[PDB]
Amino acid sequence: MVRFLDGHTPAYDLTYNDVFVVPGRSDVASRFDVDLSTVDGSGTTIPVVVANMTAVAGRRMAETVARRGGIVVLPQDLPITAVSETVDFVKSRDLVVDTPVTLSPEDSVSDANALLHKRAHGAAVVVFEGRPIGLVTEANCAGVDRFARVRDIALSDFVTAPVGTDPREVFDLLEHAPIDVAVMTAPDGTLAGVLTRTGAIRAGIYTPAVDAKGRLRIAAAVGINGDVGAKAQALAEAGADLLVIDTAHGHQAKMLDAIKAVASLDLGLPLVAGNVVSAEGTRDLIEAGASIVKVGVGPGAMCTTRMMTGVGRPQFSAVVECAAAARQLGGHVWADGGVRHPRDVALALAAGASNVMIGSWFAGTYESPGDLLFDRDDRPYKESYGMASKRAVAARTAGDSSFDRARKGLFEEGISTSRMSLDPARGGVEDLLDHITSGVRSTCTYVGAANLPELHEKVVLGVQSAAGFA
Amino acid sequence: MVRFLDGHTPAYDLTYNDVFVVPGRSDVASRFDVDLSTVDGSGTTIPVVVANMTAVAGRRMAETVARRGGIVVLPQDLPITAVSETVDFVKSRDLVVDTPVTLSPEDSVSDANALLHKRAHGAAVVVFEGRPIGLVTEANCAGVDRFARVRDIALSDFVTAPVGTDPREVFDLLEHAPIDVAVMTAPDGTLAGVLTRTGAIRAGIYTPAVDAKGRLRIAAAVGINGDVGAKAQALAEAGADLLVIDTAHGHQAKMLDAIKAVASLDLGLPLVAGNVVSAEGTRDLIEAGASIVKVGVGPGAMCTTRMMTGVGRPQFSAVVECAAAARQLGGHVWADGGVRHPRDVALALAAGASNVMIGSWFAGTYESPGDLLFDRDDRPYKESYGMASKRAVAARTAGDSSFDRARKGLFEEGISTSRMSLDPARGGVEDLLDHITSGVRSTCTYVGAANLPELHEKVVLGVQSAAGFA
Amino acid sequence: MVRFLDGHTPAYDLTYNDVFVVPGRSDVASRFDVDLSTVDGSGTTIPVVVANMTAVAGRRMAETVARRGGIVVLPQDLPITAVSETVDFVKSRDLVVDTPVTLSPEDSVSDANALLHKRAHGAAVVVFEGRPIGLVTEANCAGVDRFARVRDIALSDFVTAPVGTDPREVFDLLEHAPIDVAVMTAPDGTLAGVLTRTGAIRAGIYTPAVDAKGRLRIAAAVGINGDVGAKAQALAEAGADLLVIDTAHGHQAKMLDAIKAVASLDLGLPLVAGNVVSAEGTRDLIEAGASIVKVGVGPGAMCTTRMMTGVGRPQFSAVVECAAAARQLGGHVWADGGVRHPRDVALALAAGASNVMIGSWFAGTYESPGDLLFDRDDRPYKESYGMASKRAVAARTAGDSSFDRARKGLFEEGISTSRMSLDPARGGVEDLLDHITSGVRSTCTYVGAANLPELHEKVVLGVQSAAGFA
Amino acid sequence: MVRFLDGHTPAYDLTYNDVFVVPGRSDVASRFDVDLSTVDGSGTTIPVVVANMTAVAGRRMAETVARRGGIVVLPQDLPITAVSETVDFVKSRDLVVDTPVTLSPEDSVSDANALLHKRAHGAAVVVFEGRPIGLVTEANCAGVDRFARVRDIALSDFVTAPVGTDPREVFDLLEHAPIDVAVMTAPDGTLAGVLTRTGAIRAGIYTPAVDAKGRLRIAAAVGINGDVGAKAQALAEAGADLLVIDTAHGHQAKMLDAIKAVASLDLGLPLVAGNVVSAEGTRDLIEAGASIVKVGVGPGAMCTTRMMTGVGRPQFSAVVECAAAARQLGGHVWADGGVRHPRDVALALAAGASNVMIGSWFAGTYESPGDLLFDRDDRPYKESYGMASKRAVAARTAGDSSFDRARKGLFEEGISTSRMSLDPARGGVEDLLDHITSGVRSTCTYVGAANLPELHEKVVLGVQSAAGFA
Repeated sequence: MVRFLDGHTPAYDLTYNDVFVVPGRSDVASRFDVDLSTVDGSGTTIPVVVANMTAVAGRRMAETVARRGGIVVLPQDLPITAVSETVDFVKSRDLVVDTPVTLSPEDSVSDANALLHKRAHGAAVVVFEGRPIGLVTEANCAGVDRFARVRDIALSDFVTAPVGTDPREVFDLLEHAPIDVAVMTAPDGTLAGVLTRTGAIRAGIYTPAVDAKGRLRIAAAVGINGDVGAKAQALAEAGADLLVIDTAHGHQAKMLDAIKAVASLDLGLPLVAGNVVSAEGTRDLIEAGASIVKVGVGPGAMCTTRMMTGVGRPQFSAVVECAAAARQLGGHVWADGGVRHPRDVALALAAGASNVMIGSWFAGTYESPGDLLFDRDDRPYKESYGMASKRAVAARTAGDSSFDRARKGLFEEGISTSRMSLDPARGGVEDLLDHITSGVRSTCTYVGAANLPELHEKVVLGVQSAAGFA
Repeated sequence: MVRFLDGHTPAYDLTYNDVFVVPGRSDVASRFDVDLSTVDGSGTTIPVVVANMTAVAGRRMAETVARRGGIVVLPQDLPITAVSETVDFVKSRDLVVDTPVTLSPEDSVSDANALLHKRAHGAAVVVFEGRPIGLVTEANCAGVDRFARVRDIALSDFVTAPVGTDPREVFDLLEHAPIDVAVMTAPDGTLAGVLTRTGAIRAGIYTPAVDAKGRLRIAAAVGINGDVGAKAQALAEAGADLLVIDTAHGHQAKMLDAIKAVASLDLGLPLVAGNVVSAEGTRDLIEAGASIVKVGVGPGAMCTTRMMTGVGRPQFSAVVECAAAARQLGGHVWADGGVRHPRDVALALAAGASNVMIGSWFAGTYESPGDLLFDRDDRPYKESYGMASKRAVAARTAGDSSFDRARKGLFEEGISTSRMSLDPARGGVEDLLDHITSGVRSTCTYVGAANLPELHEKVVLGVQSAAGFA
Repeated sequence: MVRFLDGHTPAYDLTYNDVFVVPGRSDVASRFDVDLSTVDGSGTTIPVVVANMTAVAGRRMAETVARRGGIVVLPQDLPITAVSETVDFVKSRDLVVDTPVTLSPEDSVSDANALLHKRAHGAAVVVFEGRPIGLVTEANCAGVDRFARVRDIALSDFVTAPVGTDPREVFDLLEHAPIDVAVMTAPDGTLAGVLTRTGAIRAGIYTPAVDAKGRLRIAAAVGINGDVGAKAQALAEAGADLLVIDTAHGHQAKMLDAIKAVASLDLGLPLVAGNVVSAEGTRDLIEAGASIVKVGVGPGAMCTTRMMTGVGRPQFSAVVECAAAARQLGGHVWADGGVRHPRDVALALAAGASNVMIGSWFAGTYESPGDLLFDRDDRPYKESYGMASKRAVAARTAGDSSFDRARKGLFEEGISTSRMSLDPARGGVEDLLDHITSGVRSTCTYVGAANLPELHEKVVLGVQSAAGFA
Repeated sequence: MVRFLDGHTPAYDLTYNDVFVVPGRSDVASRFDVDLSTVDGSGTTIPVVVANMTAVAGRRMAETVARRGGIVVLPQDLPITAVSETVDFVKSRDLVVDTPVTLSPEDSVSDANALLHKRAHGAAVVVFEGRPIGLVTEANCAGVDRFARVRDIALSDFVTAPVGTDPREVFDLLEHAPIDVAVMTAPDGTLAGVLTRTGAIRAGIYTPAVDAKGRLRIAAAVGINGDVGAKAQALAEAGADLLVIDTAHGHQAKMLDAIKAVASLDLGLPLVAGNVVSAEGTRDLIEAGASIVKVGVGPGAMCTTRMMTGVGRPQFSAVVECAAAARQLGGHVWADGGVRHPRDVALALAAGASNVMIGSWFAGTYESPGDLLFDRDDRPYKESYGMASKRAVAARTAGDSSFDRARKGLFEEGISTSRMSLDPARGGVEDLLDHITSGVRSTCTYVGAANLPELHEKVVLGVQSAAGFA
């Protein structure tokens, strides 16, 4: 139970802007002494979970996030064949070495430039008959003709190492190298992958989230319509480690029926359901058979949902109430409030959530499946909720005649596309993960907690007026 | 009675920004299962009522809103002959087929272009000896000389159908048509009207608001000065289905006298009176003989009325108090707070109002009586409270000498003209009605209410601080 | 005592933005039935008092405000000879006819143009041997050479009338006149003054504030330093009807001594003292012998005083407390909070103040003593707290050596000059008085009060959160 | 204990924007009757203390602030030799005459121009064989060739006086001088220093803060890592009058150990420790042996610390609680909230703090160690937290291998450089000190306190809503 300062008993619900953490006595000497592992059974070693948004949940996203201890949920409308392919690709990745962008010496320079932005490494490795022959950077290919080929651009001077060497040794090798990328190769000499100098440190900081067979974890979502049981069984057979039953309004008859149908199969996977913002809804979802309840409905005071309907709840009070209700029954809750700062993750963990769902914030990253765009000032940006609308209408395309599609489409708003600018200092999602984990670790050291359960047990909170925001 | 979360007992009055709806358990599968019909005796099938503003309350407005289940109140100062003409025109319209813009082949192309914007259809039908001969669109007439005529512009290729055919068939016919407008014709072959492809769906979604004789409903307002009884009797004889006695300050001796005078005639129509913001005023207006009390005085914290006088009340608390007071006596209340988002309509219905009055928001539509204007960036806009001031001074023109007109005009502010921009995606008022009804239906599904009485009975509300708006 | 809605008991002090008036039952048919006369013994017929600011308190200001029922306080540092001259000039004015700008036919056209802006009439009357010979307008003199004279510009076609004729007749005469100014002349035929067509109505609306001898009233301020008794006696002998002892911090030993010294003389005039924001200070000032207590210290949350020192109080709570304390002893209070909207005057009167002090708001008027300036966009503006600083340092100039002047001047901020733009529709102060009185009368009709005592006795107030300002 | 108005019991923590001071009865005739001396044993005569920030804590800063009664804390990472040199330089300065910028006649004019901005005097004195030969101003050197020398620019007409003359006489001598700088010289005729005409008044207003030997006071900071005892002993031997043990999070085991280690040496100096925001932390720090507790953690609602971690406390409530806790044990507290207006200093003193720490606000001054920069509009500005980052990484440079430096540097944000513009009217820090002391003295006169203890004993405070900030 979250403790509050004496006399702090507001007559209203609290947002993240209404509360602050009071520093306690702390024995935690450094941020590295803090263990961020979660206990909700999701197997993540960091509290960050990536939302099942088409503009965010890519295969590159899944690999990169799972390697650092997070987990990514695949969108519900992805075809089962694509789901199986993505799961196999993710579970075939290495736990330490990142999968690089690779190029044959015959591809156009323009295609190489376009593919260069698909990863945070900033350099591609040219491959010939399965062997690496040179590196190519942005500045190298940028100064050549539009119709030039890769062959006469790559430079053969690059650092290389066998797989399995100590990442500290890779860091030492790259100290004076002109390029921050070392190529790791199998003992057969075939291309195995690349390590960035920062990646060697990250491999020591972050523990990968792996299943019982030592492969990277991944999750998949299901809709509340159709044969939910068959879809859940198919996804479980495809190798998904966790299932999310997602709808805009949990705590309705269809969700209870879907949760019962999925639980009857006894797949043995953790089952996530949401969203709800009340203790009664959390109790109903847990009794129906869900193990984890996803929390959050119309969180913002000026969000689309609340401006359309007036329905919602401030995130902090909802998370507190739902976490208390779930812990009463031995369940766990996920915060799905639309995190935008590390403060939100820290406060959600303090309120009692076991994990935090991050959505459009990760859209503005290289590893997101969307293509890179440039503004008038050539600043890189990506469109959140852009082409993904097609997938939504795909769920309508399988439905009835165009008459019913237009009838259902009458009471629907236009696409809420958003310009997510990429941070030049934090273009890669690993930088955002570093930012968030740094904030959480600092919060734990301020409270004096060695782990998240201690953070929830020992935190003290106070309430501030709006006048401090003037 | 509206229920509030435990401990939510503020020491102040609440606006729409101070409250939110908490989702309950819901059996409502879809938004189409929700019945939006009102019980206040006004006969509307949607809670939307259009305010008696000269810049909004047109005959096109009345027809279009009444066809979709709303109702429009005519301004108080309209002459009785114009009132009778408008009532006859509205009650001669068809319940399904919309009245199109029509042109003879001899009118100038410029006049056709000017008239094209008077409806949301975007195309006019050329008529000769009562028969349709072709369609004309914006792009067709835009590419021709300023002095060209309609004759040599119209194209004879258009879809046509007899009146009374299934709107689904009209939708099917228009699927591959180059123009989204089908011409419906009487069996005699004379022009009967047009259906837009969206109109065919809307005719299945919305039930028209009709009187006992099956004609579209309309209402008219009366002032509190002069012979109120004679004016009310004249308007009732003209065929108005509902009477609104309107003044800026209800709960005064003149309003009580006027309500008594109108009720003494026993016209049998519902009688609306306002505005008041207190339970005592609602009780007085109901006891005087009013059936419906219109609520709202200086709603906004920075409105003209409150900046001039400091008089007003936040809309939510006023609506709650007045609705409780009226339901104690078996009356009903209308919310006249100046709706700007569907959230306001939903919250007004939750507070206990039976209907909602919408004013200047509908000014920026094609069907509004004002003429279209274009900004420097050629964006379409209309002037709210523009030429309508003349009508106001018309009430002064019938009065005393210019000396008294200037004396009374000394303590009066200038005209509060406003630039209401037209939404390119929602240029027609039917799009705004779709927006509002979508918001209300979503609110009902979130609460789990099949109808508005259930919405008022089952809603749960919470209070938020201002800090969430930072 | 101000009544509040049930449960409205805030744990903080209230500003004007925190409160609203709730409309009561009202028998007041029209705004003209409301009597705005004050009972504090100041003799004003409207609650407006003009602050003793050098940039505002001019002789034109005093005449124009006193004619409409207000009163103006002369600055404390004005020399006694100038005070006597201004008092004689004000008390020699006519109660109905305004003193016009007059020109001899030999003055330069440029000087005529410069003097034209000194009054709201917009036209000057050329005088020769004490007789009027023609009118001159802005547009007439604007189209002529920079060195032209008045003689060959004036037009002899103007409306004229004897003094004492009914203002309604003057209104009738001016109805079709090309110029809105009628020249009133004594029976000897000498120039007596002018009436603007609006002035004829204002003369029927507003009752002038006159002393026992039927001359216009005026007040003068004294400082708390030096021989306060001698200065007060000199000002009383000069004919000032009311004395204001003013300092930035009332409720200090020097103020008590000064009030005792002035009261010992038994001049028989009302005595104003301030400022204080506490009941204890009001009691002390009244017991010392003051009849009226001026209320307000650092009213704004971001004013200079509060940003410098953190000292102040919200205006509404201070006025309520001080008015209650003063009425306990039979005194009265003046609100000196820096009015900027008519809402502030209405709320100050509702809280219990008998009069309201208006300062820099009136600076942006023609009748203010400052000269007209024009921005880059040629918009007219005036500098509040501009040259007046000299007068302040004049109080330092009479003091000690330049060493002490610099020593005292070390702990002083720079001049807080402000750009007060003139409203094109309200360039004259009479328009601002009309605005304020219209707001107050509307408030009285909403409450249902025929006079200010009834307004204080019957008003009901509520409290709103800050969320309504989002 | 701070007293609050009746009924003011908020359910939240208060910032400086939430509270105001209510004027009491006051016998303090003038601001000069107020004694600003502190009782915390730091020996300052004004409550201003300068933070140990590299961008602020310079030797010029230390001299100028100590001469006016303040004190400056040297950064923790400054080498001990530089600390000793700075302490000797500060303790060799004169108590009245300021150390001028001096130039030999052979230096380039460009170097003279660059050095001219290092002091607020605005003029340099050319020295030859230890004797003054002329003055040089900005305008003089600005109109000459880029390669010109000082020799042929200096003007020999300057005012001179022997050291020890009455500052009033120096003021009199400078009254009609063309240059506001008088050169004070030893009886041997060698250059001793300069007095600005304002400095002569300031020398009478401000009493210098001096140790038992009559030399200017200075303080030095220590880190919580390494051998804290050895560093403290070295700094005490170097002549530092006060020691500050500083870390971002006080109330942790390492701080308790460091305080115990420093107190065991029994150096006899006052010991400052922070930061904490709770009474428990203050009690722990005092019991460990600290004499003064520095208060403030994440003060702003949108500061970097709170946006990263959600950890902090509003400054007012924290200062009140910590001051009460410390006075219970006979300690004192310093407010380290990031002062930006004199209101903050006054409110911190009212809450119960004995001194106030001022940081980046003083960065935008001539005496700050940073170099002057000019914006596009040639406005002078300085970079707060610019090159100082190097010093931080210097603490990392002495550490482990580059691997550990990068590992620790992963969880660190970029430099928070800020553009601190220099006020043209307040370019020198003495002007800012005058501003702050004027605000504090005005607060004391409003409360009616002759000294800071009376200010804390007699102040009355009220609480305001956020609505006043609209």
